[PDB]
Amino acid sequence: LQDAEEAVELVQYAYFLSESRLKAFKVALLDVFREAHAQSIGMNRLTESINRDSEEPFSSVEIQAALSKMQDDNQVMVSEGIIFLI
Amino acid sequence: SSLPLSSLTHVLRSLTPNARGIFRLLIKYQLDNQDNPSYIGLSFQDFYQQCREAFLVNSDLTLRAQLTEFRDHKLIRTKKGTDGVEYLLIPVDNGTLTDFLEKEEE
Amino acid sequence: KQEGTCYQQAKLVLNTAVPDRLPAREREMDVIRNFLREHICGKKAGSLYLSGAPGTGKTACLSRILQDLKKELKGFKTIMLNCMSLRTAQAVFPAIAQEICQEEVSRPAGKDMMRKLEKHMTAEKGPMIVLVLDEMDQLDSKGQDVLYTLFEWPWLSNSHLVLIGIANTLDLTDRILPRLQAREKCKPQLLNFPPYTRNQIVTILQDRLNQVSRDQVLDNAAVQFCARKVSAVSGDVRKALDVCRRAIEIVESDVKSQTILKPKRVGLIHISQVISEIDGNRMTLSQEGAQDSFPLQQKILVCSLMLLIRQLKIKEVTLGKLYEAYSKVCRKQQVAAVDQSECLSLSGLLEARGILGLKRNKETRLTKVFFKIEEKEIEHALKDKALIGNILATG
Amino acid sequence: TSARTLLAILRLSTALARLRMVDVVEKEDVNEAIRLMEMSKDSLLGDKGQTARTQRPADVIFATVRELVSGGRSVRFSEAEQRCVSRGFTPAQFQAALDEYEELNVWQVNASRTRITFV
Repeated sequence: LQDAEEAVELVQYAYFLSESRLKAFKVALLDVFREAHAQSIGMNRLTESINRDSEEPFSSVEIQAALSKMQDDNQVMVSEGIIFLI
Repeated sequence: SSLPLSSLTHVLRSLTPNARGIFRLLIKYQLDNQDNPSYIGLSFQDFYQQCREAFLVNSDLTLRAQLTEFRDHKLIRTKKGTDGVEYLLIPVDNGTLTDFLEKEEE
Repeated sequence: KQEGTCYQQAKLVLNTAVPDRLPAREREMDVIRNFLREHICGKKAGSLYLSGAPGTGKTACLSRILQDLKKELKGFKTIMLNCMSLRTAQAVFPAIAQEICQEEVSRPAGKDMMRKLEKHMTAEKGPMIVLVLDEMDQLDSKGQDVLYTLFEWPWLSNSHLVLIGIANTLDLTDRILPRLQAREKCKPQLLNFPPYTRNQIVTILQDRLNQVSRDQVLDNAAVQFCARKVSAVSGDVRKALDVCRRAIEIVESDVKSQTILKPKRVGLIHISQVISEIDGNRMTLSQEGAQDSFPLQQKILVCSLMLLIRQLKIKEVTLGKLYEAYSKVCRKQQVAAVDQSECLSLSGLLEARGILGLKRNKETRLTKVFFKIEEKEIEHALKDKALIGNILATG
Repeated sequence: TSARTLLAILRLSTALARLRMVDVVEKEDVNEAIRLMEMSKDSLLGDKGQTARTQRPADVIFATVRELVSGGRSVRFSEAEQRCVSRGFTPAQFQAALDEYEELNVWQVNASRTRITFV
């Protein structure tokens, strides 16, 4: 197994609802809607702020089912393609 | 002489928090592209896309309202571009913008 | 219960009527009153330029300090200034020359400024006169010569005049007062006011409704949202009191619906619908033939705008090429023919609801016009499937 | 595309007709010959040339009415249906398609919905 990482440090150096993700997402809302306000987070625009440090690629069905809430809990409203209300 | 540094410092204290992030974003792209002699300024399409990427403005008419206190304070101005795009530049000295990133470390 | 009694008394306190409130403004007010105590007791006089925030409603803050000094000390006189009816740069000094020493007045004689106004100020036998200044930026000229005499009086012989200028922030000391950063004689003082965030807008509302009303008409969750976007533009007190008062009359109008014919809590959804026609586009209400968006003869012309941007790599067009695209799509679709004689009136028709705009030109046809913003708004929320769906797939 | 590519198309017609031990050509040798040409020209770019078309249940209905507007103005409502039912258009969808354009101010009908005239 160690015979594969030999050329990795040789070529690169010579050249160069959502499990625990939803619970941690509510903490980030206190610093993006309740502190550094922007009023433009959700739908496809969420990809520009969901990175940070947690990986796990989100699917198109998971990000669509999350839009059912928020509005009833006063978080993110719905609109069209790129949402930016509430 | 150059320009008084107290004018650029007392203008951001009485400024909205969302407008300070926009002024600190255009200064970064200005020095990185200053080496290019054909620098004509950033367009408006890419500027509107960068706002939502850094959680700033939400719509277009609200973004134009945030540029009212900047054009009256002789900070930025618009030019009649031939491509129908309003360019955004800062008519100041080249050495003034280099001394602005060192005072915002606190 | 007290339903009708609470609504008739809530609109009085929420209306922008001289907001002379003391809380939420402590460190921004004590410095102003303490700066004048050293000049009246220490026999000092200088200048004080107040650079307020652009549109925040701080005119009532200075009126509170002036009326408190009248009840404390008795003997001095304060002359007011209201140069709103002076469209020219002159006729300002004679407007305040009729107030010499209250009971002792005089009459003008034509061309007599810069002689008798500054003579009575240097008199040490008279009381400490306090002059108020407002909209000083609007009194500029080609060489701002009228502003070179009012800033040098409390700096020459017999300094017995305190300068107080109430004006928002537009420009500092660059071209209005060229004496600064050049002369070592004048030493002005500058005080700014930062925009009030949620730490003051939410605080100013707790002592506004809970002291005059019996029971609140809205929940605490709606206060954190209305005070969130009002501080993102500028942070005006009148804008915060108007966005909340307007959201009550829309809900109060719904109370008299199948109720009076033979308190409640205002939700957050009732507030977003009021600001819906401020920054949001009104393109959703278009069913059952409701003319609340776009009629017809304008959508067949604006749809061809994007058809020319992707082909010429330009976002600007004119009235000449607009009829060329319409004269081609009408003969191949059999629609209503619109001559170019009345197409110029359509240019001065599509400007509301936040859409494209243009300027003024002398000659017709050749008019440099542009588009506002076009990205993704013609689908999902807007139909454009059975109306102009065949136009986008044609060219 | 000029005269150099004209003779190249006829050259590929015999490349597939000789694989089946026959001396004639069919339609299979023509569709498969141009298939490699369309794939080669799309590989020279950075994307693939496709199309997009939504099957609207009321797109071909408006085109059928156009055949009667250019011929006359007072088009009979019962006469216009002599051509819609020829291809196989259901009459139930035509009643729901008239309100889709009459609401947007295109044409107008009477109380009995028997008179239609292009405005």
